Amino acid sequence: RYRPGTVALREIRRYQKSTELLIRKLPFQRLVREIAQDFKTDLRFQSSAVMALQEASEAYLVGLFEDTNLAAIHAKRVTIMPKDIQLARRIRGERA
Amino acid sequence: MAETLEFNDVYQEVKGSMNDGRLRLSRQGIIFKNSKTGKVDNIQAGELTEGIWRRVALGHGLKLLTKNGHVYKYDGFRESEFEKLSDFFKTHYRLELMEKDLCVKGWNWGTVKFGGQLLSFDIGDQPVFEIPLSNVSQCTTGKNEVTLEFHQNDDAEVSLMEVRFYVPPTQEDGVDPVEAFAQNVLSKADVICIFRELQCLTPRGRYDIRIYPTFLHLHGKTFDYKIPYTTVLRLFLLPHKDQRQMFFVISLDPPIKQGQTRYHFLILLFSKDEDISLTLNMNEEEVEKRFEGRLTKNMSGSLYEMVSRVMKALVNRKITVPGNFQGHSGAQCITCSYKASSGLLYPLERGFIYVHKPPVHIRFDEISFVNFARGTTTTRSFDFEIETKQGTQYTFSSIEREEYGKLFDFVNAKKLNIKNRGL
Amino acid sequence: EQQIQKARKSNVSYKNPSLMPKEPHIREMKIYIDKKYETVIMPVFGIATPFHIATIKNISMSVEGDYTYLRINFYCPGSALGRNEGNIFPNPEATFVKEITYRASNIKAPGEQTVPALNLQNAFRIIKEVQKRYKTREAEEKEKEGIVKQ
DNA sequence: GCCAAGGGGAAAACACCCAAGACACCAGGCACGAG
DNA sequence: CTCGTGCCTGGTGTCTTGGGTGTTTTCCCCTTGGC
Repeated sequence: RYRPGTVALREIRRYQKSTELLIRKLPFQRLVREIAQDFKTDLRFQSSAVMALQEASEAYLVGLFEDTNLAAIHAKRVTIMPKDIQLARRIRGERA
Repeated sequence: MAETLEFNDVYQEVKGSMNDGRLRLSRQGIIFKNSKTGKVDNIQAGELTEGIWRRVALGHGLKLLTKNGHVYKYDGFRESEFEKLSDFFKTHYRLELMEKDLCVKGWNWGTVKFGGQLLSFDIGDQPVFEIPLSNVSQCTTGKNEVTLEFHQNDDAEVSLMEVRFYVPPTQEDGVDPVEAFAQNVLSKADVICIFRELQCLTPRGRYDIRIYPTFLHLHGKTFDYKIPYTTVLRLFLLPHKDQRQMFFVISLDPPIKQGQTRYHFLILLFSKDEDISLTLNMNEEEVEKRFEGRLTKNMSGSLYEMVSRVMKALVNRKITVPGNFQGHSGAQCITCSYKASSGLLYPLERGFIYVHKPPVHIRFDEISFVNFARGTTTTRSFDFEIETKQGTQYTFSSIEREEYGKLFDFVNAKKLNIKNRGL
Repeated sequence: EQQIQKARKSNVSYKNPSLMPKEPHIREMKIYIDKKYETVIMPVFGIATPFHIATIKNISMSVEGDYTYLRINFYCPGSALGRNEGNIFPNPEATFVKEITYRASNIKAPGEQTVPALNLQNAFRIIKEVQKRYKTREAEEKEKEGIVKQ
């Protein structure tokens, strides 16, 4: 089927050699500034630092979802429930 | 034919109840000596509009419609008596015992016709059954649903107390069929409060609490239960560790018998931002009278705060809340496991409660002794042992080293006997 | 190559008002079950009204102080949850009897052959029996069709 | 004969599997928002 | 400037608990026995 929706989205899988940030950059940048502000004022954020955080977090959250999926799968569940995130975090030991 | 015909096995249906009587058809009209009331009901040929012969509880019946809008059902005639009845009917009433057959196909789909007082529900043009609208004593509406509650006519037999109709939204007309249908019913009807859409963890499901004078009728999607306020041992308000939800607990004694299974608790889960509005079908004098001005007949706000206050009154139990226990993680409970599941252990100010299934409560008075075993999280993590004076033992597994100190500080503050305290 | 077809039938309790039973409960204002016709007969405001068990979704019962309440839930739009057969009904825009709730006191009244609540307790029990038996015979046909005779 | 100890039987408390259903999630669609 | 975010609806599907197994353990019945 040559029609739209088919061609682009189909090929976008192959056009997507790109590494588009999944969280909206400005919505996120504002949160960075916000949490940054939550820590300390006068903090200039270089867009590079904003990108560094954004990209790390997206992959990182995807990473968290890898474990969360496992744990859902572990419990014979498809839908993840926060208990899975928690399980994952506890097991990773990546807790504050 | 006689100028009047007398019988003793016939009956009449009124306000959710069937009533026998000595029916006396006459040149003037139908005169029925009701034996339940002793009353003589006389309906003249001039008041009538239609007569129908069809099945009822005691076999077959005679249905009579008056110009007055009042529609009367009669029962107890045997289907074999037809000739005696209709011959006289045609002679004096100029009317016949017409075949408006009940639809014995046993389906639930049909059509609703406001034939005066007698609302007919019909599969096509055959009424499955019909209800005299005057029988409705209370009425309420919900999305696509019409609720008919009949008079609590305690003088009736196995009585159809509630019937509900599901009304599909109309495709041809944009006007709301529920309001339109509801008002049409109410145009013949004779009409405490409902906390709608309550998220219960125990029993699991969403229920509508129809409050009543001495009980709350926890109306559900298949089952329903009435909990007499007398049975509630305690009320607890437990802040969820997520800091976004609250568990409201109602200790039940007796437990509701969920089929074979039974619950010593009622557990509700509500979000801290799950706002609602409540209206009491009571007078403000009565609201003030029973609630000392702490509440009003109409209020809106967070369901947890609001519900805690409303039920605190109907059952009088005080809202139980955790003490100054707030973990290293700040939550007023501890992540744990009991049996084949995980839940929350709450260090109450005067006891311990394991939140969610299996729900369990502990009082410091029931504890014989406890201990913080070398746990399952780190070599310095802990698991908590409990044995009751009843010899019944409970143990909560898998808890961080961080929560060891807080529970360690807490139990010493509660001064309870710890197995390793003699160390 | 091409696609696959299907067919369906209506849940008729009785072909005509004369074929429907005249059982003692019906006379006695008692909720009744006709197992031979997979049908429940109930006194609907003095009217002996049948309902084929295939229309009943499930049931519940409650004791409400001095009374026993038997609640009968039926298949209708929105209640027929989970099935992709939303609007199972041959006429889904028709109004539907969503449910029926009967009450009877828990206490035997003067002259009765059975406690008012005893009729509800037996109808409640027998409905689950006939219903599960029907559900099972129905489930057979779903699993049975599509098998080559070995 | 009165009074007591032992083996055994039927059962209860537990960790686990199988079935049902309801809500709560994504999918679908019309609309407002700010990148 | 208009794609992205969102309020609303229906459905599912999929997570929960009920029904159930049989294993590890106790309290109880049955009967013989000793002072």
